[PDB]
Amino acid sequence: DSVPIGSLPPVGEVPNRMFAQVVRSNRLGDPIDAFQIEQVDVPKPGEGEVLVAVMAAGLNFNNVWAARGVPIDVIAARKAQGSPYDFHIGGSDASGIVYAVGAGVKHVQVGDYVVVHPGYWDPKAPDVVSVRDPMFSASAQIWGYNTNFGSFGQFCLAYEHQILPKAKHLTWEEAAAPTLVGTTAYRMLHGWTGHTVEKDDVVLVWGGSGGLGSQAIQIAREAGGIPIAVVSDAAKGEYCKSLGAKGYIDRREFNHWGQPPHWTDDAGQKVWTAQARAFGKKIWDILGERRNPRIVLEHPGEDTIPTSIFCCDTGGMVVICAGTTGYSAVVDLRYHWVRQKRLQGSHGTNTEQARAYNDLVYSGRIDPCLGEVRSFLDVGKAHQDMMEGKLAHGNTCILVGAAAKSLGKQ
Amino acid sequence: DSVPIGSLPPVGEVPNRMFAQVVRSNRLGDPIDAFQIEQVDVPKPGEGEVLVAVMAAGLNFNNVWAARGVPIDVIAARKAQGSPYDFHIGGSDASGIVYAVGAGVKHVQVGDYVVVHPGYWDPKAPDVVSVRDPMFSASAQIWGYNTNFGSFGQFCLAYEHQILPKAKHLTWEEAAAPTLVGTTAYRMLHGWTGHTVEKDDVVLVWGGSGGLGSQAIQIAREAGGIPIAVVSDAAKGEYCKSLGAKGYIDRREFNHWGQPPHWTDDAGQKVWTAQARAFGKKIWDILGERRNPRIVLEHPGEDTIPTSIFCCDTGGMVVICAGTTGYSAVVDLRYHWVRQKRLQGSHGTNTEQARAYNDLVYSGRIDPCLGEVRSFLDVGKAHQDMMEGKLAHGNTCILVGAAAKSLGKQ
Ligand code: NA
Repeated sequence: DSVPIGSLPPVGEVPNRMFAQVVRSNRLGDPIDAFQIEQVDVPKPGEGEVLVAVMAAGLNFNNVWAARGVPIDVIAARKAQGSPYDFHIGGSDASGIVYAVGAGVKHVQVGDYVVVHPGYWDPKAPDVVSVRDPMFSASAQIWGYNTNFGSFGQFCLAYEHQILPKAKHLTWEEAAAPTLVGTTAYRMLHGWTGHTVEKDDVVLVWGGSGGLGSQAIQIAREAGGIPIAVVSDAAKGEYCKSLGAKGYIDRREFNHWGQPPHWTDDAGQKVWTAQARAFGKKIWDILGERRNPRIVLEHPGEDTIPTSIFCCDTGGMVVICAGTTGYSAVVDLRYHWVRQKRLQGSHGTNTEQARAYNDLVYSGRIDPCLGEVRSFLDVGKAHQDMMEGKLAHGNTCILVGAAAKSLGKQ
Repeated sequence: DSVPIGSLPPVGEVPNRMFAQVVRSNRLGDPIDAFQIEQVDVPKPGEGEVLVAVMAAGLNFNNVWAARGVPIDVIAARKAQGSPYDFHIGGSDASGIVYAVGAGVKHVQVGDYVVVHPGYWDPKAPDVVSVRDPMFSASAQIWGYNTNFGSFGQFCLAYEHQILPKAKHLTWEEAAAPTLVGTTAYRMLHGWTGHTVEKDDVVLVWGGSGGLGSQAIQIAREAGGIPIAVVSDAAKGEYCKSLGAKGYIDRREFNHWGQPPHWTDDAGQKVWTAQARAFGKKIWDILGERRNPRIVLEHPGEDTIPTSIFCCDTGGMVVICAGTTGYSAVVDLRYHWVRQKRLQGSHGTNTEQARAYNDLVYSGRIDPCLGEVRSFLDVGKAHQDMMEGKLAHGNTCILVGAAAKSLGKQ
């Protein structure tokens, strides 16, 4: 039989059923309405799979998208691919304890204390065991968003390659907080040959105090880069400085955000460029010298890309993993072509990148930036809070199998 | 004093004055009006400079821009940087004979039969030591457009690093035809670590029958790539196949060209996607299999970039070296970010790339695609014809020091 939340059977004993915070197609909408607790069967691991008892789960805006069914209903998408399930168990971040392994799992063991990286693909696909990068495979996707059986169940299912050793000095909730956003940032900063962060490179980080940005600042700093954070208030600015940013830029000081004027609109271009230059000058002011960012860590998309493209150094890279302000990103070729800049899409993580990121966490070089811990019961409200901009600063987590806060250190 | 066009002094004897097809600021406008023949003082080569007697000169659209003063007048622009000259001698492609060398020239000698690559920068600038590539330096620019003393004078001036050995099996006019566009295309296809043409890569080449496109097709084929040419009519298409394109696509079959609808415009995006999809299927048809181009060789810019970004393979690169239809390039982040695509600006060439490209010419692996030969007297009319619909497929040249056609083979 199932067990209560905040408890588990003996290690390696798996119940038939589990509790999960579930979405169904018939209740898509706001998170408060779309999420409901249900009991479902615990899945059995197949070849190469690992069943993890979730001790804590991290929250992400991807769960707001899955709850709303925008841009897609994930359930309907998987049904079109042959899935029998009519529910979605999200959650893309977890810490916990391995409770079962399938055939061919020769490294990970029952009882291991682990975290889960989000880079999901079929380990047995031809393109995965060959092509450039497993994240380019046909099967590549984000665990717990594109896949079912994520961290909002008492037990989650992942492939072996997603399993990482849990940092010993972190609690369950601390360890559950950063991996999705941290590995995403790590691939962005270290994954694109020709434009990886080097010592003394200036790195412009949008949304510096958010989950992605706070990991990016730390990763850049550990690489010997000089991070500059863009933020929405002074407190967030000082938070970013405390994580290693040399300084911050307050976005509210500018009003040019959005799609730029067409290149033929001379009057509009004059006004837009004066704003962009002023933004660039604040970078110079923080550095104490006229240097441009070699790497720009993007994610706002439509409203910021024009500034990113403009400020990026000659021969530099704007790398982007979302479009939170919209997807119609205008690239002015008079900057992008003549000064030979790179606009790089980046998504997920491969295993080498995830392990390298996790090694920084494990060694105590990176802070997981846990802001806020909620109960399993509050997944819907917590994502409602997220959508309404109301979460405390910091990555947010829920307890699942953990009986209380501040457990799990070794 | 000066010698006639179609003649030279003995090798190494430099006259005081030379004929040139010159633009002046008081006559900017259409090429037919802007270019006029004048005599000017032959420049004295300074440190690191080489004076080349021009035997033939290649034509390029950059000369139409210079004639018009778009985006700026190059004469006024150089005067603001300290230049004394009130005239512009364009021409960014030359074959000829070295007639003089300045101080500190190491390898190039008087009498050498040469061609000139377009990658111009100050060899004694710090950054040309400390930037990652000399084309990223502050002084990096295009010879004969951004610089004076190009190939439309009887003698032209270049830095030593621009000098290449002229292919022995080519005439003066053949050898003068391809270097600007060929080296540009070489840098695009081989110069961007992470996304260089590999055996069996599909390569989509815009404007296939043009100078750049016809070199790109051949470069891609030499690297074991599979080129697909976009063209404006059937004959251009067949021309592209004879250079090694597996097949061609006629752009006039397609009414979606231009800036795309905004991402929130549902109905606009259905129609736009249907055409982009059909464009994609033409690729697959030519290939006989459902594969996407790993590399897209761009330059039309504004009107084609949405299609390029859409068709580009997961993890692939769209590389762009102009914006002939305009500069406001809209990148849909739903393709670009999620399928991890690269949009790479590229401009000019470094010396390693230029030599590698020229090696292909020298060894007879690449055709310079000489389409038409005109007289020095007709620079203005030839660029007028270029600006209008006229001029043949591939590359046009003029004779300068060569007394007649088909000379210069060794
Ligand atoms: Na020129």
